[PDB]
Amino acid sequence: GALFVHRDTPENNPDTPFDFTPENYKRIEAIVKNYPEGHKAAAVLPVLDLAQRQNGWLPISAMNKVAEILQVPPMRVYEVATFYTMYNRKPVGKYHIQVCTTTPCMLRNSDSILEAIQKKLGIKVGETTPDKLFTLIEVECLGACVNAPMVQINDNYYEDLTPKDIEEIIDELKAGKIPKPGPRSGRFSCEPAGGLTSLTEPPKGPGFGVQAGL
Amino acid sequence: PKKTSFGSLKDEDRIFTNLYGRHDWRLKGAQSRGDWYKTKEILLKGPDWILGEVKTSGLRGRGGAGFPTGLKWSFMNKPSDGRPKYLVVNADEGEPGTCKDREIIRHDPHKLVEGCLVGGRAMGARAAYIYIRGEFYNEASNLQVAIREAYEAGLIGKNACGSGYDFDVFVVRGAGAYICGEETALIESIEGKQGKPRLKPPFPADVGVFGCPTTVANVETVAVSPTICRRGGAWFASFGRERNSGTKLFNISGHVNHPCTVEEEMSVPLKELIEKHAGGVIGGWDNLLAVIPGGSSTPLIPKSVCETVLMDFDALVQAQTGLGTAAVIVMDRSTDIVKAIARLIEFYKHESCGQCTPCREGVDWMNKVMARFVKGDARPAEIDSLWEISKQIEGHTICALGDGAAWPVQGLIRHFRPELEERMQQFALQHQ
Amino acid sequence: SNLIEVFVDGQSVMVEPGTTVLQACEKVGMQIPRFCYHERLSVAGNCRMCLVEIEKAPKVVAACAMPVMKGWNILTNSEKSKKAREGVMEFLLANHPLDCPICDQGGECDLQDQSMMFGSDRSRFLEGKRAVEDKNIGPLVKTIMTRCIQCTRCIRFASEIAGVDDLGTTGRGNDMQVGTYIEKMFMSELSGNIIDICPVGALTSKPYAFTARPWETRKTESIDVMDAVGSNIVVSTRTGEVMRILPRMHEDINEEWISDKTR
Amino acid sequence: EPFDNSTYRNLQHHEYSTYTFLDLNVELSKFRMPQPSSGRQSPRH
Ligand SMILES: Cc1cc2nc3c(=O)[nH]c(=O)nc-3n(C[C@H](O)[C@H](O)[C@H](O)COP(=O)(O)O)c2cc1C
Ligand code: SF4
Ligand code: SF4
Ligand code: SF4
Ligand code: FES
Ligand code: FES
Ligand SMILES: [K+]
Repeated sequence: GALFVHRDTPENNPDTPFDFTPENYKRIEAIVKNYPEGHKAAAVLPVLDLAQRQNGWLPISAMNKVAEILQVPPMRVYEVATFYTMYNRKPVGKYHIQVCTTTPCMLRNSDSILEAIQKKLGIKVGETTPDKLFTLIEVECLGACVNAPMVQINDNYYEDLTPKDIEEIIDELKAGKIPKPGPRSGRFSCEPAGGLTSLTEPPKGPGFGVQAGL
Repeated sequence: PKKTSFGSLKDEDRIFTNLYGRHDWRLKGAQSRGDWYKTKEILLKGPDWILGEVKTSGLRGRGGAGFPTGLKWSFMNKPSDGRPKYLVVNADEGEPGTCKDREIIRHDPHKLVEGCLVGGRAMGARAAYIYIRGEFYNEASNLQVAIREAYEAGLIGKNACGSGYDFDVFVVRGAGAYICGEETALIESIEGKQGKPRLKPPFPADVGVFGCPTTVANVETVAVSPTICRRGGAWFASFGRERNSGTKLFNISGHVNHPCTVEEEMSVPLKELIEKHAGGVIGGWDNLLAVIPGGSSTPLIPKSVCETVLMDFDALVQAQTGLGTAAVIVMDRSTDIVKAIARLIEFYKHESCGQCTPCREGVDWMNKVMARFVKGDARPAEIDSLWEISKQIEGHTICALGDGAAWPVQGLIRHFRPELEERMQQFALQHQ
Repeated sequence: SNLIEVFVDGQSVMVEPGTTVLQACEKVGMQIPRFCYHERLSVAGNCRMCLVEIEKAPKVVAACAMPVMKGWNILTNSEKSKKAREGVMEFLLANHPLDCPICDQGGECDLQDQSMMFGSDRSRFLEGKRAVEDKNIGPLVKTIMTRCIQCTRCIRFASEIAGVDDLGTTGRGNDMQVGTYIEKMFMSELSGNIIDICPVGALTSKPYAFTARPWETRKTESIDVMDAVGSNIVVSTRTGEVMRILPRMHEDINEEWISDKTR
Repeated sequence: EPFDNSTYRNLQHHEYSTYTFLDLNVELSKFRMPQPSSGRQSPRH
């Protein structure tokens, strides 16, 4: 669903307590400095992201605070928040389980991993665990297509996943231990699963086939 | 004289030497691998020289289009007009099947930084805005670590490499949108507004980010640009067919035994690349049903054509498809092609920015039609209806996402109309 | 000294450089169909109905934003342009709600008239239409947002002409809706003008709601007396009773807007 | 030294934090240079 109409709730209201930590303020001012003078609105997307990091989700009070700190009308902030997917306009769990289901990643049976998540957490797609730990939601391509069906958790990618490995990942997250980012089998990042079909000789050092003039 | 079987690229002549992170990705390892070497000479040679050697190299846009990189970059060789000039490196990487950009960012970021430097000098830009996607947080942090290393080393910043040039490389993070890969949509996303693409009566060379002239390139082309300057334009021109030169990062996935990413020369035989680098299709080449050459945008192609197809832009254009981003997606005989294409259309519907009518309304309609097709809830006439709808979408949208959503439907119809007909007949007989 | 010669259906027209294709066509007399283009607001180019064919060019250009160049021959009535118009209007009419008998825009709806002239006579849409929750913006403009075609003309009018930046969009795809997100009435002296701006019945005059039909009201031109600007208005009266006040274009007094105290 | 192609060394991304990107952007600002100014402090100004 994800209704794009903010209805005032006792938890999500303009009076909801929100602010920015002083270190977060310094990050905001650096981000603003990273843009040409007179176009401070260009910092809206990262600044809002900061409001996410120190709040998990984005309350409407954070929306208005971003508008104030960026001297931008609140409607533009609301628009950029509702448009982009990563901004969580509604409270979310600690571990956002995002499972890719596009064709390149579904072809290798991503549905098995999705069903393994559903069975392990007892949570259907689009809900949050009752203990507010995991939130299983479905996403489009996340960029790791050459890898087997991967899963994104908050900030970490986990590729080459097979139901058993993601069972380990989930119950390890339940125990507080962070799983090691990367494919959960063999291959480090993207090399051929069999061996190495290229880059076998040491790369040539400074100066190799350099044009004479240069 | 002229190579016939363009393929089997050698290890010596490879732009990226650290695909799989086998060597130090910091400044020390990059310098060990020939990166950041003799950059001052390229900087002082002159922007016209860099642009001319890029044209000589014959580099075509490796981001999804096929525009000559030399011509597009020389579009900015105009004199100053008071407004600053900006180079922007697209790292959205939202097209399904694409995996190259992530690998180069997280394994060879210094090549990317040197690419921004040399490109900005060639086009006179004052700073670079590498727009990485929001998901690639680790990749963005690695890129920024390399940026900090280069800044400390003095290669970039004030007096870049001692050549008197002043360049900056900001990395703006995305927020989870595939349409942000579009250059004008990327420009507005950087500018703070939503990722809706802009119409192009004005061009980025005239009006871009913040209104100042901007030029959007791809991660791969800017990454190879310093290597193009160092090794030489003719050295790049040697590889690949005519007008289709250079080496490309092919991302092989789908139903391949060993999906991977390889830096192979252009106009390569598809069968040979699938067999050697990827390990062949699961169940052998006979078990191959279809191949998507360059990502969701490029229409799929059947095995009969896949038998002998070179992997250059023109060869796939003759094959009623496109090279796109060199995203090989193989589907075996155990694949529901209707289901896969419907999933692609669902992805496009979920990623449409909704600005213009043909993409906002048309793509959703195609999604519903394909959803009915997967269950065969239709009649033979709606196949032609879907073809007409796809044609109406084509050439009528602000950006190319409408065409990139219409092309898979056209390819699926053109190569598997009997499959849809038979599935529809099975549903009709079952519903009796 | 700078006029460039452009062709419209073969006719040669002198146009000042920077003139868009739509204005060049208007010079001849042809009025390119449009929904998102208002001569007072900025150019948007999202409706895609101004898609016109340029000779020796295999791409239908957007006449609302494409500047003409020397030697162009705008084939307004070419088969390609007609097919483009038919396809775009099919896309527009796909998810539109069957509200013509209940919609006050009926009889003066741009969508209805352009469908009559530049559009097909049937539909090939055999699926379920969309529906959008209505939004409240005050006691003057009734909003039925399921009729919205997302031309973003109200947003541009609020941003530029009205100044207040409280209207905009939300979401993407087919679900991207035009509104205020949070509850906030669009309160301005020029608010009611959005009723004129909306080409469909999405934004309608609340006091006029369900009172008369456009084809039956007699229009009498007059001068506003509320303020001292003296805006020219059209009183639409039926059965010897005043029903609504519409703005009349003057380009000096009130452009084509009126205040809320006048409407 | 022996060109150990068999191991992966890009493990520095494992020990990254929530603010690592922005924090590493912060102290990178002092190596930047004066941004250009368009005149007015905002398009609305
Ligand atoms: C929907 C869409 C998505 C795109 N995504 C990307 C992308 O992820 N990366 C990219 O480099 N180019 C992408 N492009 C292409 C750019 O818009 C642009 O043409 C290109 O980056 C220009 O640089 P190039 O000539 O080096 O390819 C996309 C285009 C469209 C229409
Ligand atoms: S084609 Fe789709 S993504 Fe592109 S501008 Fe139109 S609605 Fe937006
Ligand atoms: S806006 Fe026009 S087409 Fe839509 S219901 Fe009203 S009269 Fe009919
Ligand atoms: S409400 Fe009316 S004016 Fe506003 S975008 Fe929708 S159709 Fe256009
Ligand atoms: S398809 Fe699963 S990551 Fe791109
Ligand atoms: S009028 Fe030109 S596209 Fe809307
Ligand atoms: K109206």
